[PDB]
Amino acid sequence: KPTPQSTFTGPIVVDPITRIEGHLRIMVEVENGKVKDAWSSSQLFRGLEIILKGRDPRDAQHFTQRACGVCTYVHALASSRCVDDAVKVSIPANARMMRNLVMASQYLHDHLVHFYHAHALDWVDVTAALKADPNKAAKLAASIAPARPGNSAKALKAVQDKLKAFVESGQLGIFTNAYFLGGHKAYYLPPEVDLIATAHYLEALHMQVKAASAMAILGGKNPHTQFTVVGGCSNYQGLTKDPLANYLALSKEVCQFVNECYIPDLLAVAGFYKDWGGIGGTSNYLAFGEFATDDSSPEKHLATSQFPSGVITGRDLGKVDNVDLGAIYEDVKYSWYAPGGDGKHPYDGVTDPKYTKLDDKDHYSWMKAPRYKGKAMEVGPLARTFIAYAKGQPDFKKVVDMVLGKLSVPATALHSTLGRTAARGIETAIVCANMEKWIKEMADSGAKDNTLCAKWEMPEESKGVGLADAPRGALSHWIRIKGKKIDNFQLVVPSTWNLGPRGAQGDKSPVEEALIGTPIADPKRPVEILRTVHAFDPCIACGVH
Amino acid sequence: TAKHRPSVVWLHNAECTGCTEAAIRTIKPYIDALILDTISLDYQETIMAAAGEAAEAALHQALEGKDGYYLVVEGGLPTIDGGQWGMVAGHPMIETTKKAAAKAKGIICIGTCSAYGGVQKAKPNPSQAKGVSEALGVKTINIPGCPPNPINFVGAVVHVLTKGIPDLDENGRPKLFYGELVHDNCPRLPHFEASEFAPSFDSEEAKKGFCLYELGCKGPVTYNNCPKVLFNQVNWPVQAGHPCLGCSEPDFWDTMTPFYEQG
Ligand SMILES: *S(=O)(=O)N1CCOCC1
Ligand code: SF4
Ligand code: SF4
Ligand code: FCO
Ligand code: F3S
Ligand SMILES: [Mg+2]
Ligand code: NI
Ligand SMILES: [S]
Repeated sequence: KPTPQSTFTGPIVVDPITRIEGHLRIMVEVENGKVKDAWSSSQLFRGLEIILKGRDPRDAQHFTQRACGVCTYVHALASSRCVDDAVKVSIPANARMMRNLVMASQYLHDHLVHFYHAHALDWVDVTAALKADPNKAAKLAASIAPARPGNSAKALKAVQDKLKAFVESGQLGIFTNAYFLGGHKAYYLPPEVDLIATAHYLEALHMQVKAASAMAILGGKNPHTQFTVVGGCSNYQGLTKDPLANYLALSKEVCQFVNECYIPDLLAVAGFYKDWGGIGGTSNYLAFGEFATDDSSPEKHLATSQFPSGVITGRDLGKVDNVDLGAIYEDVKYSWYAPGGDGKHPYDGVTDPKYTKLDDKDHYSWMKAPRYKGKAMEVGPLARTFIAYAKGQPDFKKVVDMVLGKLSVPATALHSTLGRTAARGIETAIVCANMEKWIKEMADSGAKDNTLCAKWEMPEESKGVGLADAPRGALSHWIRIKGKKIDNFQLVVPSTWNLGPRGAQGDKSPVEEALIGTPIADPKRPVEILRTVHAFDPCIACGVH
Repeated sequence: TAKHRPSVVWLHNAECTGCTEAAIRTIKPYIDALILDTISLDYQETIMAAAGEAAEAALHQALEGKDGYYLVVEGGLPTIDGGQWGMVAGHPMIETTKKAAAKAKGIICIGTCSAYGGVQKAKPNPSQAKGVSEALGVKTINIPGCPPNPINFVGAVVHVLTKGIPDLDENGRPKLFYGELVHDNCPRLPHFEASEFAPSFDSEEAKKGFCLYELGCKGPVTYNNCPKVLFNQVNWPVQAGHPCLGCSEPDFWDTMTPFYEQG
């Protein structure tokens, strides 16, 4: 039962970090098998904020959507909220509903793919699945999840046979040099659990197609939706009966998979890795909220989000503070930007690239370092979960307590890599639990009202902010309009908060802090680093833009 | 038995990963079938198990394979400051792509970024991003769009592996998918011909499904198959009431903007 840990003392660099979006280099210093220092070094700059200068504010959302195609949609949404605020238009109720449903669909797609296709390979030894007894696996699956044909011995055996043929082919493809090949002490699961998870990994590749089709009924296409406009949305067809019936049907299929496969697999894995409830914790959490009933202003978004906004500091769940948008700023001291850029509120943001050299610990990332009232903030599912749980949000109370009871852990165990992973599933289940209600709301509204875009006029000079809680956390886009054109456009993105470098005072970002204390069983195959990094669900294209 | 599926090396340069995402939306075949039965996907950062030096070792193993390999490139090549603003494993993206391109059996650029330069090349182009052919002077099979339909990318891959190089237009795009204007297949075409346009998004004309040309639609100047095949088996932008941006055209970020006007 002790967590495996070598005596290794020395540096470890992992570049590329695979099974994330974008280009990340992690450096750590290790002593006696535990990480003692860490650096999160983002390795690509594109410069979308620069590109936007002088352009038509209506065009922003089309450019900024291309910050990232994994969290597709969310930047189009934040830019649309931002320009709607800058032009002082309140979007119609139907547009709020449609925009928020597309966000919900995104959460379902994104979190399912993350757990199975990005994160699972850190916990699941796929090759060990070939050793499982498929009948024992079927019996176990029947004890831990709803009855389903894909969990039958016949179905699990068919998976095993496909995998066996692939491994024996001599071309391991995406499994080439996997850390679990040949056995790895940090991989704990029984073969039968590996087989169940692997079967679901393959099913999830098909289910994510359906999740994206649902999203596209309202969004136009996925990736990169095309249904938002200044003042609301363009998709009148998405208010109508047959499309919404198809959207519900697909969403119910996806949610059945969440409830039958994702949550039971997540809890099974969590049960074997309970030690990871004591690894990878941070202390401060931020959310702008999402799923608001009033999106007529940023303040109303913060106040009326059904996944609430807030700030937690020092792990204190007894108090959630209101978000003060004026208190957000970004540092560049440890980033690849010109000196003189520290302490900038995003309305005053500056994006002046200045590269030094690889592994310069004075300047080691293309991400800025966002800070709040001087503190680093973790954003994302765990932040949302703690904020909602602390406030007594009834769906989060119910589903969190379900998980705490199943694992026999307190809420404090969620301040961890296991907790971060768990929270992602908790909120996916909650989104699923709300889809029928949200869809009915929109269907009934669209049947009685086809207002979808409000009238508006471009101001000569203005400013605005668009807030969203994207799958990875608190997203904000900030515009200064002058001469009816973009004078400044700043993105501050969730992976910027989580995976940026140190701030002006030398203070580690959330991922850097979380990596301190990571045990390393085998320094040549440092899966433990991946477990924590992947738990934050990094997106470097998002983070740097 | 000695077995071999054709090796594919997939590189990610200055990209948003939306092209990888589009590719996994394939249903003919689904992505699992493609990678288990049709190709050997030997390097792919977004989904591969190995990380770090183990991933770099997997790349080198693929590049040195005696059977050769096909190269898929996602993203533009950031060239400023010696290529250093885009690096993997401590190497400039332009260097790795140049090396992989030199020995590839064929090169498929997935997306407008790898084909033509894409979003990061848009003015003022901070990183001096270039398309693959632009940077390297090599001919590529371009599957553009932002992102392309999986039908077009997977169709091209399967064509290359079974038939040969498909007939390409002057922008390097397979005519099979890119031979027709979006507009020529748009269901709003009868409105266009009758000069029946939506003047604004809130207008009754928009509600009625009138043509979106006055709102900036670039369908008339954009080669793609969007209305014919749809996305996600359910929709495409104009069916969702929004104009085409021109996203399969080279340099569209600069040639098709402002998006809501006819510039
Ligand atoms: S537009 O320029 O009027 N237009 C109409 C027909 O074809 C291309 C462009
Ligand atoms: S072509 Fe578009 S979707 Fe593909 S990598 Fe480039 S920005 Fe992303
Ligand atoms: S909506 Fe666009 S593609 Fe369709 S007919 Fe009008 S201009 Fe052509
Ligand atoms: N979710 C997401 Fe992408 C990141 N980080 C954004 O915004
Ligand atoms: S924006 Fe692109 S996806 Fe098709 S509809 Fe126009 S070419
Ligand atoms: Mg920024
Ligand atoms: Ni992203
Ligand atoms: S190969």
